[PDB]
Amino acid sequence: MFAIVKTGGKQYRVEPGLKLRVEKLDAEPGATVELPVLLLGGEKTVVGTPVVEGASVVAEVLGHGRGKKILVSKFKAKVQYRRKKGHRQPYTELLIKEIRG
Amino acid sequence: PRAKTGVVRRRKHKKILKLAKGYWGLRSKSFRKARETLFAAGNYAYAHRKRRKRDFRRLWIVRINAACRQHGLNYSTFIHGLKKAGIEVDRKNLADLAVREPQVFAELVERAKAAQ
Amino acid sequence: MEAKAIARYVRISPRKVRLVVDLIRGKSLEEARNILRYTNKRGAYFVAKVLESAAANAVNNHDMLEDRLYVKAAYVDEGPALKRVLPRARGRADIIKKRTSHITVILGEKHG
Amino acid sequence: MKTYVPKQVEPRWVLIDAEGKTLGRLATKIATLLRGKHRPDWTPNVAMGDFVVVVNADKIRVTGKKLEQKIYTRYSGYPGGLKKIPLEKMLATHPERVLEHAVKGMLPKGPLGRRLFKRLKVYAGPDHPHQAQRPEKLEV
Amino acid sequence: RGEVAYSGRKIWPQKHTGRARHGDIGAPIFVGGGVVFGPKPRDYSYTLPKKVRKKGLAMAVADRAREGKLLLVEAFAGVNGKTKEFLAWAKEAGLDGSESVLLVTGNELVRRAARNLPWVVTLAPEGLNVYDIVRTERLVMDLDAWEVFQNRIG
Amino acid sequence: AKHPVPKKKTSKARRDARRSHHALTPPTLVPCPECKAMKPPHTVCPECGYYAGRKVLEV
RNA sequence: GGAUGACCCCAGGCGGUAGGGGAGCGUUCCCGAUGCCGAUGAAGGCCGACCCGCGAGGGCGGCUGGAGGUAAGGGAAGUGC
RNA sequence: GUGGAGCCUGGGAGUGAGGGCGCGAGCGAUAACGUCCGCGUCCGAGCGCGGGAACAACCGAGACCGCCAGCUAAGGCCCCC
RNA sequence: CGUGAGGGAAAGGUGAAAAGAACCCCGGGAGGGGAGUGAAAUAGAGCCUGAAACCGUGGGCUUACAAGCAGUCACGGCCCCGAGGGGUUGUGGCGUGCCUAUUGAAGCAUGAGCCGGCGACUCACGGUCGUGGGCGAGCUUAAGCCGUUGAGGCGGAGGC
Ligand SMILES: NC(=[NH2+])NCCC[C@H](N)C(=O)O
Ligand SMILES: [Mg+2]
Ligand SMILES: [Mg+2]
Ligand SMILES: [Mg+2]
Ligand SMILES: [Mg+2]
Ligand SMILES: [Mg+2]
Ligand SMILES: [Mg+2]
Ligand SMILES: [Mg+2]
Ligand SMILES: [Mg+2]
Ligand SMILES: [Mg+2]
Ligand SMILES: [Mg+2]
Ligand SMILES: [Mg+2]
Ligand SMILES: [Mg+2]
Ligand SMILES: [Mg+2]
Ligand SMILES: [Mg+2]
Ligand SMILES: [Mg+2]
Ligand SMILES: [Mg+2]
Ligand SMILES: [Mg+2]
Ligand SMILES: [Mg+2]
Ligand SMILES: [Mg+2]
Ligand SMILES: [Mg+2]
Ligand SMILES: [Mg+2]
Ligand SMILES: [Mg+2]
Ligand SMILES: [Mg+2]
Ligand SMILES: [Mg+2]
Ligand SMILES: [Mg+2]
Ligand SMILES: [Mg+2]
Ligand SMILES: [Mg+2]
Ligand SMILES: [Mg+2]
Ligand SMILES: [Mg+2]
Ligand SMILES: [Mg+2]
Ligand SMILES: [Mg+2]
Ligand SMILES: [Mg+2]
Ligand SMILES: [Mg+2]
Ligand SMILES: [Mg+2]
Ligand SMILES: [Mg+2]
Ligand SMILES: [Mg+2]
Ligand SMILES: [Mg+2]
Ligand SMILES: [Mg+2]
Ligand SMILES: [Mg+2]
Ligand SMILES: [Mg+2]
Ligand SMILES: [Mg+2]
Ligand SMILES: [Mg+2]
Ligand SMILES: [Mg+2]
Ligand SMILES: [Mg+2]
Ligand SMILES: [Mg+2]
Ligand SMILES: [Mg+2]
Ligand SMILES: [Mg+2]
Ligand SMILES: [Mg+2]
Ligand SMILES: [Mg+2]
Ligand SMILES: [Mg+2]
Ligand SMILES: [Mg+2]
Ligand SMILES: [Mg+2]
Ligand SMILES: [Mg+2]
Ligand SMILES: [Mg+2]
Ligand SMILES: [Mg+2]
Ligand SMILES: [Mg+2]
Ligand SMILES: [Mg+2]
Ligand SMILES: [Mg+2]
Ligand SMILES: [Mg+2]
Ligand SMILES: [Mg+2]
Ligand SMILES: [Mg+2]
Ligand SMILES: [Mg+2]
Ligand SMILES: [Mg+2]
Ligand SMILES: [Mg+2]
Ligand SMILES: [Mg+2]
Ligand SMILES: [Mg+2]
Ligand SMILES: [Mg+2]
Ligand SMILES: [Mg+2]
Ligand SMILES: [Mg+2]
Ligand SMILES: [Mg+2]
Ligand SMILES: [Mg+2]
Ligand SMILES: [Mg+2]
Ligand SMILES: [Mg+2]
Ligand SMILES: [Mg+2]
Ligand SMILES: [Mg+2]
Ligand SMILES: [Mg+2]
Ligand SMILES: [Mg+2]
Ligand SMILES: [Mg+2]
Ligand SMILES: [Mg+2]
Ligand SMILES: [Mg+2]
Ligand SMILES: [Mg+2]
Ligand SMILES: [Mg+2]
Ligand SMILES: [Mg+2]
Ligand SMILES: [Mg+2]
Ligand SMILES: [Mg+2]
Ligand SMILES: [Mg+2]
Ligand SMILES: [Mg+2]
Ligand SMILES: [Mg+2]
Ligand SMILES: [Mg+2]
Ligand SMILES: [Mg+2]
Ligand SMILES: [Mg+2]
Ligand SMILES: [Mg+2]
Ligand SMILES: [Mg+2]
Ligand SMILES: [Mg+2]
Ligand SMILES: [Mg+2]
Ligand SMILES: [Mg+2]
Ligand SMILES: [Mg+2]
Ligand SMILES: [Mg+2]
Ligand SMILES: [Mg+2]
Ligand SMILES: [Mg+2]
Ligand SMILES: [Mg+2]
Ligand SMILES: [Mg+2]
Ligand SMILES: [Mg+2]
Ligand SMILES: [Mg+2]
Ligand SMILES: [Mg+2]
Ligand SMILES: [Mg+2]
Ligand SMILES: [Mg+2]
Ligand SMILES: [Mg+2]
Ligand SMILES: [Mg+2]
Ligand SMILES: [Mg+2]
Ligand SMILES: [Mg+2]
Ligand SMILES: [Mg+2]
Ligand SMILES: [Mg+2]
Ligand SMILES: [Mg+2]
Ligand SMILES: [Mg+2]
Ligand SMILES: [Mg+2]
Ligand SMILES: [Mg+2]
Ligand SMILES: [Mg+2]
Ligand SMILES: [Mg+2]
Ligand SMILES: [Mg+2]
Ligand SMILES: [Mg+2]
Ligand SMILES: [Mg+2]
Ligand SMILES: [Mg+2]
Ligand SMILES: [Mg+2]
Ligand SMILES: [Mg+2]
Ligand SMILES: [Mg+2]
Ligand SMILES: [Mg+2]
Ligand SMILES: [Mg+2]
Ligand SMILES: [Mg+2]
Ligand SMILES: [Mg+2]
Ligand SMILES: [Mg+2]
Ligand SMILES: [Mg+2]
Ligand SMILES: [Mg+2]
Ligand SMILES: [Mg+2]
Ligand SMILES: [Mg+2]
Ligand SMILES: [Mg+2]
Ligand SMILES: [Mg+2]
Ligand SMILES: [Mg+2]
Ligand SMILES: [Mg+2]
Ligand SMILES: [Mg+2]
Ligand SMILES: [Mg+2]
Ligand SMILES: [Mg+2]
Ligand SMILES: [Mg+2]
Ligand SMILES: [Mg+2]
Ligand SMILES: [Mg+2]
Ligand SMILES: [Mg+2]
Ligand SMILES: [Mg+2]
Ligand SMILES: [Mg+2]
Ligand SMILES: [Mg+2]
Ligand SMILES: [Mg+2]
Ligand SMILES: [Mg+2]
Ligand SMILES: [Mg+2]
Ligand SMILES: [Mg+2]
Ligand SMILES: [Mg+2]
Ligand SMILES: [Mg+2]
Ligand SMILES: [Mg+2]
Ligand SMILES: [Mg+2]
Ligand SMILES: [Mg+2]
Ligand SMILES: [Mg+2]
Ligand SMILES: [Mg+2]
Ligand SMILES: [Mg+2]
Ligand SMILES: [Mg+2]
Ligand SMILES: [Mg+2]
Ligand SMILES: [Mg+2]
Ligand SMILES: [Mg+2]
Ligand SMILES: [Mg+2]
Ligand SMILES: [Mg+2]
Ligand SMILES: [Mg+2]
Ligand SMILES: [Mg+2]
Ligand SMILES: [Mg+2]
Ligand SMILES: [Mg+2]
Ligand SMILES: [Mg+2]
Ligand SMILES: [Mg+2]
Ligand SMILES: [Mg+2]
Ligand SMILES: [Mg+2]
Ligand SMILES: [Mg+2]
Ligand SMILES: [Mg+2]
Ligand SMILES: [Mg+2]
Ligand SMILES: [Mg+2]
Ligand SMILES: [Mg+2]
Ligand SMILES: [Mg+2]
Ligand SMILES: [Mg+2]
Ligand SMILES: [Mg+2]
Ligand SMILES: [Mg+2]
Ligand SMILES: [Mg+2]
Ligand SMILES: [Zn+2]
Repeated sequence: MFAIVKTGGKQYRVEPGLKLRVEKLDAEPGATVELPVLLLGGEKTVVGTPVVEGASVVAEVLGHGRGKKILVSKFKAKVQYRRKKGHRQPYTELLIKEIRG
Repeated sequence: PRAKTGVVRRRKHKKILKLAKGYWGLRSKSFRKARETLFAAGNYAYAHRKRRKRDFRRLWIVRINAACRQHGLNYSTFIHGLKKAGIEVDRKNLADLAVREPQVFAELVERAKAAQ
Repeated sequence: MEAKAIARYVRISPRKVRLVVDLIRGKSLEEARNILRYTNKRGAYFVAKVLESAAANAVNNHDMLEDRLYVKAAYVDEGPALKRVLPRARGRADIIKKRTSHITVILGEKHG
Repeated sequence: MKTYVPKQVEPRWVLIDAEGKTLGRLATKIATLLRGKHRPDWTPNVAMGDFVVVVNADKIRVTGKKLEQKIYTRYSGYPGGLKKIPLEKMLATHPERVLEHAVKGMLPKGPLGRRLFKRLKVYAGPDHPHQAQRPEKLEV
Repeated sequence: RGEVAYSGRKIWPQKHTGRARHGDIGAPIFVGGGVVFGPKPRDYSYTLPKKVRKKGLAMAVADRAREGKLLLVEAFAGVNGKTKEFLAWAKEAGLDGSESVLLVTGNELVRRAARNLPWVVTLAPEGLNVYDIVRTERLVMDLDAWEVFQNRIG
Repeated sequence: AKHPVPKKKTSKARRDARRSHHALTPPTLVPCPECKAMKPPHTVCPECGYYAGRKVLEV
């Protein structure tokens, strides 16, 4: 069984036992959360229009982090314009527990 | 009191030269050419972070198109059908289904054909 | 067990000697001797001296067998240049660099 | 999740009969086959389309007065070295080159594109020497 | 560039040498040339207002008074010039050297005995000043110095 | 003429590529049949003075 | 909101040359310092894929080095190529 | 009409070589990538982004940062694409 | 250097102590290899530290059908350190150096071979406005004098 869930304005195919980084969520580490399901597949196939009324994926919050730093660098020629920015994207790491059909 | 340069410029130049590791010739060896290369590289990375989102959408769409044509419709009919059926699986996941779950993608083609 | 010798501040241009050193790198002592004897370059005299010095060091100081010796590594480094004036036409003076070489030879033993 | 990238695949050998088909509208389909964009796992940076065998290339068709008025051109690098060969003459002398040229211009430039072009095998007359590959006959 | 030792000669012609143009070698662009806007001998003093100084003096003593760190004394018992004597007096006075002390007395003999101690700063009353007060954790004056202090802040 | 001059400094890569033809070839040497010393062919042996199987030279 | 930048919530602004304003980093030196860190290793050098910081930077670790360095908070400039 | 609106006082400027395009005229030849004014615009300073094969000023659109998510603009949807 | 008046450099550091390497070995010598000294000898006198350009030896990855402001985004291969990361780059996408000057520059307009070090908005007095304090119909001293020896005070002439 696999599900396509939606969190952080993005969609991911998840199965039980998957670890996944998503956009940060207000959930204590160790809390468990329920993600909405767009489509079920594997054994049976259920198609959301757009979301499946019963379905949910249960995920355990493993913790929150900050991604590896990206250098945002800006430069315009002949105008003495330079900008240096450090960006670290917050994230939440999830452990997918079960797909509740 | 006097405040000579001392250690300050060497340290500043070494930060730049370390970022330029791997560049060709004086672009990784000379502080001046390294910094000019880094200027371009920073603008490129910013521009290509943006451009990467488009590149991957093109690839999804091309793959989605080919999976569609195995079932006798084209991409643009398939997308319209999903819109009318209310399905909102995105192109990243449609392209993954097209390759990894051909049965599921076929049922999606079914829904799209039926919606019009 | 390695043995080495260095001739430092030899008054010859590095690029010239390196040509000769490249001839013997990785060669048995005896084959390097025959090569150096019939190399028509000034550098051969100098590489031959450093080579023989390393061989003597191997036998007399480091308990290695002469029959077992090969040129394990060898390289020429550049030393301080002697700067000299070269007068040209119309009152110009150029600087000639009479370059200088540190010649290293390292011998090891070819077991069996 | 990262996008699927295929491990290397056995290519598909394919056979197309050129007789009666319009030169340009046949070429775009061959180009698509060579790029492998009919395949759901298409990847832009590896050679993974079909091998395309074409027979009866001398029987390709063309509209208007192109037989007389379409000119192929070659530059030798020498003064006056521009050669102009009309389509008629090319068909009379190296007919397989009409389709090859039409297809090559529709493939990407660069190392991968030149590689894809080698996977196209064009033959005048009804026969090809690739039985060992057992090409699958295609209707396009 | 005017005070350096070199001549005012133009080192080479303006034009047609192929080098950058130059005048004399004392110009600050040259190694060994003059300094642009270097320090010159300078008077850093200024007349702080008298009322600010006077009122400053009172506040520095008042701050010590409010912490309980101000102690007045009538006399220094057996302090006749020797460090060991001022030490013995300080012990009973509660000054064990765990806190720095500003000792303000006109008794020259008492200043001589205390002054070598690392934790003591010694002043005659006419020298009371807020830097020295704020420098030290404790303030000790005899009643005579306490009085010339009062005359000053009035 | 008008004094040609290099337009750009030659790169380390292009300098050393031009030198890809500069390595020496070892001397051609054969053993002397009389004394087994290595020496150039078609020359009188410098170690024993023999050539064509006979003494030609004090050495 | 709470009550005075404690931090949170909602909303909106945030392309930029000449140029105006604001907040910071670092360098030399002084007070702090008759202190404190230092041969169980100062400064400087060479690394690092680690930590903090938007950034200038600051830590920490290994190697080198072998005798100096200097905090919170302030002060002054021969202060950053 | 609450807007990086307006008005008053005062501190600090920079600018006083503009340029393309549209429209209205003069000059020119109902010439000029011409020239000189007016209204507007953009570039200047948005040589950042999409389209126009490429291309400051034509069309689209005002780039705080990140995303392997979605909708559109001009322009496109035979292949290169 | 200049006939001359005159111009006018560069160049500091072994170690606590010379204990400055007897003697042997290759070499004509230079230089080195051992021995030995030293806490340390890439502190060995061409000596503290010992950056960078620049030169070389060894190793990993890579390269002889390929179009390039040299990077960047992606994926894959190999090597390395142990659902991760570092090195390398085959292919695919995108992509007109920096500075200056200009209406406008990748520009075939200026400057720069590369590296390291030196290198340009200050100071005094007066002015004007803002600002942190002191005192307020008042505010403030100057030169000096006394004290101190990194102690402050006195001094009202005068100024606003
Ligand atoms: N009574 C004194 N002023 N004592 C000061 C202590 C020592 C001071 N440096 C001096 O020269 O006197
Ligand atoms: Mg969400
Ligand atoms: Mg799993
Ligand atoms: Mg993320
Ligand atoms: Mg940068
Ligand atoms: Mg530029
Ligand atoms: Mg540019
Ligand atoms: Mg600039
Ligand atoms: Mg400009
Ligand atoms: Mg710039
Ligand atoms: Mg100093
Ligand atoms: Mg400086
Ligand atoms: Mg310095
Ligand atoms: Mg420096
Ligand atoms: Mg710098
Ligand atoms: Mg450094
Ligand atoms: Mg720095
Ligand atoms: Mg590289
Ligand atoms: Mg190079
Ligand atoms: Mg190179
Ligand atoms: Mg280098
Ligand atoms: Mg971006
Ligand atoms: Mg972009
Ligand atoms: Mg987009
Ligand atoms: Mg169809
Ligand atoms: Mg739609
Ligand atoms: Mg949709
Ligand atoms: Mg020869
Ligand atoms: Mg021997
Ligand atoms: Mg001369
Ligand atoms: Mg001359
Ligand atoms: Mg002459
Ligand atoms: Mg020379
Ligand atoms: Mg087809
Ligand atoms: Mg693509
Ligand atoms: Mg036709
Ligand atoms: Mg033929
Ligand atoms: Mg083409
Ligand atoms: Mg192209
Ligand atoms: Mg002068
Ligand atoms: Mg003078
Ligand atoms: Mg003078
Ligand atoms: Mg003089
Ligand atoms: Mg003079
Ligand atoms: Mg003069
Ligand atoms: Mg004069
Ligand atoms: Mg003069
Ligand atoms: Mg001139
Ligand atoms: Mg000249
Ligand atoms: Mg020149
Ligand atoms: Mg010059
Ligand atoms: Mg010059
Ligand atoms: Mg001149
Ligand atoms: Mg001058
Ligand atoms: Mg002068
Ligand atoms: Mg002078
Ligand atoms: Mg000088
Ligand atoms: Mg000087
Ligand atoms: Mg001097
Ligand atoms: Mg001097
Ligand atoms: Mg100066
Ligand atoms: Mg000056
Ligand atoms: Mg000056
Ligand atoms: Mg003075
Ligand atoms: Mg001042
Ligand atoms: Mg004064
Ligand atoms: Mg008064
Ligand atoms: Mg004392
Ligand atoms: Mg003292
Ligand atoms: Mg004290
Ligand atoms: Mg004192
Ligand atoms: Mg001539
Ligand atoms: Mg001529
Ligand atoms: Mg010529
Ligand atoms: Mg001539
Ligand atoms: Mg010439
Ligand atoms: Mg030239
Ligand atoms: Mg090389
Ligand atoms: Mg070359
Ligand atoms: Mg003999
Ligand atoms: Mg907010
Ligand atoms: Mg801004
Ligand atoms: Mg402000
Ligand atoms: Mg600071
Ligand atoms: Mg700070
Ligand atoms: Mg600094
Ligand atoms: Mg000082
Ligand atoms: Mg002190
Ligand atoms: Mg100290
Ligand atoms: Mg200690
Ligand atoms: Mg010790
Ligand atoms: Mg250590
Ligand atoms: Mg320091
Ligand atoms: Mg220091
Ligand atoms: Mg650091
Ligand atoms: Mg250190
Ligand atoms: Mg050590
Ligand atoms: Mg000391
Ligand atoms: Mg300090
Ligand atoms: Mg501080
Ligand atoms: Mg202070
Ligand atoms: Mg000063
Ligand atoms: Mg300066
Ligand atoms: Mg505004
Ligand atoms: Mg305004
Ligand atoms: Mg100002
Ligand atoms: Mg003005
Ligand atoms: Mg102006
Ligand atoms: Mg004017
Ligand atoms: Mg004007
Ligand atoms: Mg003009
Ligand atoms: Mg005008
Ligand atoms: Mg205007
Ligand atoms: Mg134009
Ligand atoms: Mg117009
Ligand atoms: Mg119109
Ligand atoms: Mg008009
Ligand atoms: Mg008119
Ligand atoms: Mg006409
Ligand atoms: Mg015009
Ligand atoms: Mg016109
Ligand atoms: Mg006109
Ligand atoms: Mg206009
Ligand atoms: Mg301008
Ligand atoms: Mg625009
Ligand atoms: Mg604008
Ligand atoms: Mg620009
Ligand atoms: Mg562009
Ligand atoms: Mg455009
Ligand atoms: Mg375009
Ligand atoms: Mg285009
Ligand atoms: Mg534009
Ligand atoms: Mg904006
Ligand atoms: Mg759409
Ligand atoms: Mg449209
Ligand atoms: Mg088109
Ligand atoms: Mg297409
Ligand atoms: Mg003369
Ligand atoms: Mg003379
Ligand atoms: Mg003179
Ligand atoms: Mg000197
Ligand atoms: Mg000495
Ligand atoms: Mg010493
Ligand atoms: Mg010795
Ligand atoms: Mg001897
Ligand atoms: Mg001898
Ligand atoms: Mg001998
Ligand atoms: Mg000797
Ligand atoms: Mg030796
Ligand atoms: Mg020992
Ligand atoms: Mg020890
Ligand atoms: Mg060392
Ligand atoms: Mg040392
Ligand atoms: Mg020392
Ligand atoms: Mg040293
Ligand atoms: Mg050295
Ligand atoms: Mg190598
Ligand atoms: Mg080819
Ligand atoms: Mg190849
Ligand atoms: Mg690329
Ligand atoms: Mg891709
Ligand atoms: Mg990897
Ligand atoms: Mg990679
Ligand atoms: Mg370019
Ligand atoms: Mg351009
Ligand atoms: Mg720059
Ligand atoms: Mg310039
Ligand atoms: Mg100009
Ligand atoms: Mg101009
Ligand atoms: Mg112009
Ligand atoms: Mg160019
Ligand atoms: Mg050029
Ligand atoms: Mg010119
Ligand atoms: Mg240029
Ligand atoms: Mg000019
Ligand atoms: Mg030059
Ligand atoms: Mg260089
Ligand atoms: Mg520099
Ligand atoms: Mg100023
Ligand atoms: Mg000054
Ligand atoms: Mg001033
Ligand atoms: Mg002022
Ligand atoms: Mg004021
Ligand atoms: Mg007052
Ligand atoms: Mg008041
Ligand atoms: Mg007056
Ligand atoms: Zn012989």
